[PDB]
Amino acid sequence: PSLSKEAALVHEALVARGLETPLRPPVHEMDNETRKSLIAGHMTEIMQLLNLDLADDSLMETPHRIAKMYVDEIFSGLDYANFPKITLIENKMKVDEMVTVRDITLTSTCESHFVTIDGKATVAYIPKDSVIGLSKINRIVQFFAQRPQVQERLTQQILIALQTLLGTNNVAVSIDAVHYCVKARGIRDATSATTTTSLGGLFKSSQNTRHEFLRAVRHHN
Amino acid sequence: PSLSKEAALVHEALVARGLETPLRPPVHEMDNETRKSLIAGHMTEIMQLLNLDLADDSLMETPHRIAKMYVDEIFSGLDYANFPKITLIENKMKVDEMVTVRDITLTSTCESHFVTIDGKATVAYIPKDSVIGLSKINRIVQFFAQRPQVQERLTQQILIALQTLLGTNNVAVSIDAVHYCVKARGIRDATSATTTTSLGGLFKSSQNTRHEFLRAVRHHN
Amino acid sequence: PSLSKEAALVHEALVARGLETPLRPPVHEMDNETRKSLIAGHMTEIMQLLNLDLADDSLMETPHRIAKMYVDEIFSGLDYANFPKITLIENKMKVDEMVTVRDITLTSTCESHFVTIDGKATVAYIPKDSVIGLSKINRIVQFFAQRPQVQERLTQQILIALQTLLGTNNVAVSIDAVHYCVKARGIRDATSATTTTSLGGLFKSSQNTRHEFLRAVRHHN
Amino acid sequence: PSLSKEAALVHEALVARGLETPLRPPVHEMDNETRKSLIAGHMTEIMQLLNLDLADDSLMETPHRIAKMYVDEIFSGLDYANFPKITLIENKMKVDEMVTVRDITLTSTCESHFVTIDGKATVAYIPKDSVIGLSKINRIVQFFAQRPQVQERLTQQILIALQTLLGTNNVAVSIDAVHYCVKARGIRDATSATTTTSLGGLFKSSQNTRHEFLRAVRHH
Amino acid sequence: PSLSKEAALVHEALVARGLETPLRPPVHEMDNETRKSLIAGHMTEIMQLLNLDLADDSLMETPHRIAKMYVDEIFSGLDYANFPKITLIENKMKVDEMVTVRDITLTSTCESHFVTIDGKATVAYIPKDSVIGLSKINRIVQFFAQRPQVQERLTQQILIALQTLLGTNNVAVSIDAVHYCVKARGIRDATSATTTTSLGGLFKSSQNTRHEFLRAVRHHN
Ligand SMILES: Nc1nc2c(ncn2[C@@H]2O[C@H](COP(=O)(O)OP(=O)(O)OP(=O)(O)O)[C@@H](O)[C@H]2O)c(=O)[nH]1
Ligand SMILES: Nc1nc2c(ncn2[C@@H]2O[C@H](COP(=O)(O)OP(=O)(O)OP(=O)(O)O)[C@@H](O)[C@H]2O)c(=O)[nH]1
Ligand SMILES: Nc1nc2c(ncn2[C@@H]2O[C@H](COP(=O)(O)OP(=O)(O)OP(=O)(O)O)[C@@H](O)[C@H]2O)c(=O)[nH]1
Ligand SMILES: Nc1nc2c(ncn2[C@@H]2O[C@H](COP(=O)(O)OP(=O)(O)OP(=O)(O)O)[C@@H](O)[C@H]2O)c(=O)[nH]1
Ligand SMILES: Nc1nc2c(ncn2[C@@H]2O[C@H](COP(=O)(O)OP(=O)(O)OP(=O)(O)O)[C@@H](O)[C@H]2O)c(=O)[nH]1
Repeated sequence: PSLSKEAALVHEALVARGLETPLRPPVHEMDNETRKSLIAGHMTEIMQLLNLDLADDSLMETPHRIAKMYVDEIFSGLDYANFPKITLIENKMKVDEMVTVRDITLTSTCESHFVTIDGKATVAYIPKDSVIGLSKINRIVQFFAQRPQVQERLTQQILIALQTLLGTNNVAVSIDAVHYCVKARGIRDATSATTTTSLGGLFKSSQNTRHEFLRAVRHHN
Repeated sequence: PSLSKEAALVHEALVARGLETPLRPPVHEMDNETRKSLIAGHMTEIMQLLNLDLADDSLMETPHRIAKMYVDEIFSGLDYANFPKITLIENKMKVDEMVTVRDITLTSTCESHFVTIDGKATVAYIPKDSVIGLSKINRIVQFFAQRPQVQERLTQQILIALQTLLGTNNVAVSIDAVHYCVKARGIRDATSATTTTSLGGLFKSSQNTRHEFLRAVRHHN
Repeated sequence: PSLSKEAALVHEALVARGLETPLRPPVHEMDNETRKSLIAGHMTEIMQLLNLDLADDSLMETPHRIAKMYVDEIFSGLDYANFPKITLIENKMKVDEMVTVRDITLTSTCESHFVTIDGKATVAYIPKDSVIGLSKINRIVQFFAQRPQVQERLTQQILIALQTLLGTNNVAVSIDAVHYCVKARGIRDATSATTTTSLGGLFKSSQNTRHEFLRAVRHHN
Repeated sequence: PSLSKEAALVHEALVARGLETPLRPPVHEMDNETRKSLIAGHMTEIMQLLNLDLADDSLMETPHRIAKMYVDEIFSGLDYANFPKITLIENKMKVDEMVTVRDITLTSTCESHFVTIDGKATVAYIPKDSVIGLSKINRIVQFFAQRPQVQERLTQQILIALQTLLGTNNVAVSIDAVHYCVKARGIRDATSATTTTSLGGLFKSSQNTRHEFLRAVRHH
Repeated sequence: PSLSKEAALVHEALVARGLETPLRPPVHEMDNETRKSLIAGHMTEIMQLLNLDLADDSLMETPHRIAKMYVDEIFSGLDYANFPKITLIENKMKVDEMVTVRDITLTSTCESHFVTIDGKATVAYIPKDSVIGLSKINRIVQFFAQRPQVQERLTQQILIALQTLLGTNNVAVSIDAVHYCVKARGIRDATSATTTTSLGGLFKSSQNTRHEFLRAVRHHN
């Protein structure tokens, strides 16, 4: 069993741009179940170096959990077998204005500290010959979010991907997020948020389409 | 009795653009009640295939209710007999400025999943010779909304129809909505909302008027 | 005694532009007492026609009240004897910028149904040689609001009237309202509202002045 | 001319533009206290003319209070002797951008009725050679605010005054107030609000500048 | 160990433009522990001049506290030894859009009164060749914040600092702050708040970019 068509096209598009999250050739396909078990073991070791009575009934299953989380959960975006099934319909309606999906739930991790990134994404595109099923947008945002990320790069990966799938450069992405690596640690700023945006096609070149999008960005409820 | 003048003008205009909901020739006028029974029955089979005790006094009816729902309420926009009675008045006031009606209660269904689309439409037009009855706008929005829809298309319909009835291309239609095929299902995003817009004449050609509309779009209470 | 210089020019200027309220020739001065009793006679008839019990000590005075409301209150704008005494001062301050009165309380009645129109109005003007008393801007708005109305014509009247008294076509009026003929019955839309605007002088010609005004709006219930 | 270099420069600058509150030459300097006793006396007459029991313990000291309020309080801005002390600091950091001060408490009185005008001001300027202390703006507003007023003029006085003190035209004033002569009286509009503004220099000419201020005006 | 490379460039950069906080070249040069004790000496004296009972088991440790606060806390920005360890990753993602960090906690003190300055800061920049770590921006802001400040000057320092550190003139800084030397005393304005902005590169020359920034400024939660 091997990958999908849309998946391939995207992946290549990001590679051709140096936007792919830093990875090393898989070499051999290590039995996934065996991958966790090894990691879980490593976690055990760290927790011990922290003097954590594993004999207890609560922390006992954590080493396992953390492994299952990294392997089959918050980093799934790393594997393209998880790329969402994409579907498009003929732009019969001749939609020549932008379609915007705002306040998309975006959950991620800052690759620097492996800590929570809680945010919101706002995506918009102007249909060329295809209108994409709304959910696919969300699904595409959450795919790239589930990986060790750098907001700036995440935003970018979302753009090129939508552009590749929709068949248009007229796509704009915008992520607004709270970094817990900045919040629950270090400088510990509890109020600040980070906003990153990637503007394609007209959203970049057209001064009209640009400010139409940015103006409708950053909403609450 | 056949139909209505406006209804026909509109149906035609939409067909001449390919904006009519993908319909098949009704062929023979099957008795309306005959359909609800058939559908009601089909629903019975469905529920039974879901192993549900139709014997129970509650589920017992449902097939009929779901039947009556499809045919008579949420899809009544499919039959132009339910087209709203259109009424105009000479623009003796010589209103050359735009008239806007916001936060219009739009209830709809996604043709992809036959699920609730909960939205709010904003409509604007610049009076040429006539001024439409305000509630009529609300009523047209709801007409096309009451069909298995696609927001991108729904917006287009509300524009064309309104342009036709008013006699001006200067009509703008914006729709903020929550999709439950995105929220209460699949990806299960609880916070996102889709926004589509369709601009006519000036609302498109004149950068001035265009934004005067877009700046006034999206409001709460 | 007859009327007032201002109420004259205003009414005159309104008929000239064909914006005045659709009134019939004068017929003959009917004693104000007479008209009220007369309307009550009809209200009594209408109530009996509804099967109410005017005997009831409560309803018993409604015919009399409704009459008083129509002639002495909610429609008193049809009578220019009610036109507010406009007072001004020389513009020795050389105020070449726009003055703005936002959120003016506007209570009106829709003529199509003789039902409550509840709104907020924003008025702005660039003082030429005279600076009008603030509350006057309020009264003038409420004068024309106490008439069976059409939001579109109402806005236009306010504009024309202020231009006449202020001596500048540089006035702007905007009205955001909820129509209970839309909300309380018929389509029964409980979330929508209508916004109408009339831009005069620079507020229309000067692209820059227009947005300064239009931008400063949206507040109410 | 009155009693201060800054105060004098301003008062002269406003008189030179017909913006000074309509005042009649003082002539002789009757004792301040002497006026309160006279005012109080007149009010006493009014309260009597209004069939009010001054004999009662409360309304008894009200004439004096009202008299006091007029002379030493709500109309304090009339006497430039009360002008705030202005202090600026050399613009060594060269701030070629606008500095904005918003939601500046403003309490005045309509000269039409002598009733509460409750507002909020927003001032912005572009430092030329000097930068002013922040509280000074707040103070300059409230100075011209403590006079029987007309919002449209109040805004004009604020603007000029500042321009002078800062030695620049690039100043901007925007007042957003509620007039109780319109709320607890007359048409009695409990919701309305008046927003006057006075743009100068670049806030008047330069389209870009002009709107940078207006977009950031009106804030809760 | 002298300072830090970036700490030095920045310092030098700030002295070149006369944006350094007015400081002297020590004359008598002494120990840090000695400095706190002398200040605490004076605080004790002031507190006695205020007839405060230093005997009270409470007020006793106050001079010593105020001493440690001025030397190791609220003014720690005066010593470049405290500068934040900056780190940048090569902008391989080629991010050519403005990354924005909003509502950054800013705790400062007014040099005119030694009273608290409570505000929020918004920083944005266009990544040229390198992408800085987010928290760092927060840090750079707070570094210049802990000094007897002038909001105007503080804004400029964050700007230059960031420009020099990121090696780009495309940086915009805006600070919204409440000065208790305005609020808690003197004129006592309980509602006012000063806003300052500093625009570099495209944020100044490019009107297009200049408004993208100024629009996404001043946010709540
Ligand atoms: N463009 C558009 N797409 C819509 C609309 N309503 C539902 N959709 C999308 O149509 C798609 C259903 O496509 P399928 O190929 O059957 O996939 P699916 O498993 O049903 O989709 P999800 O589970 O929702 O991702 C989804 O992407 C829905 O979100 C609508 O108004 N406009
Ligand atoms: N541009 C960017 N920076 C990020 C992102 N996630 C974390 N960072 C920054 O990367 C930096 C971590 O750099 P290091 O050199 O390891 O220093 P550190 O001790 O972690 O620094 P602090 O977090 O400030 O305590 C910090 O400045 C984080 O705020 C991200 O998505 N984008
Ligand atoms: N332009 C302006 N008008 C003001 C200002 N303050 C009070 N006014 C107006 O002065 C008028 C009072 O005029 P009068 O002739 O005494 O009549 P009135 O009985 O007070 O009328 P109403 O105020 O409408 O009740 C009103 O229109 C007030 O709103 C102000 O600062 N500017
Ligand atoms: N343009 C405008 N229309 C108004 C205004 N007030 C009421 N109307 C509209 O005038 C119409 C009354 O027209 P009719 O042909 O009698 O229809 P109706 O059955 O009474 O109205 P609905 O039940 O709402 O469809 C409605 O569409 C009202 O909403 C108003 O100020 N401006
Ligand atoms: N421009 C600026 N002024 C500031 C800042 N912080 C405090 N100030 C002002 O500096 C001034 C102190 O000037 P002084 O001449 O000593 O007056 P003062 O009696 O101490 O101050 P007030 O009692 O408030 O009038 C005040 O206007 C403060 O509000 C700041 O960051 N920028």
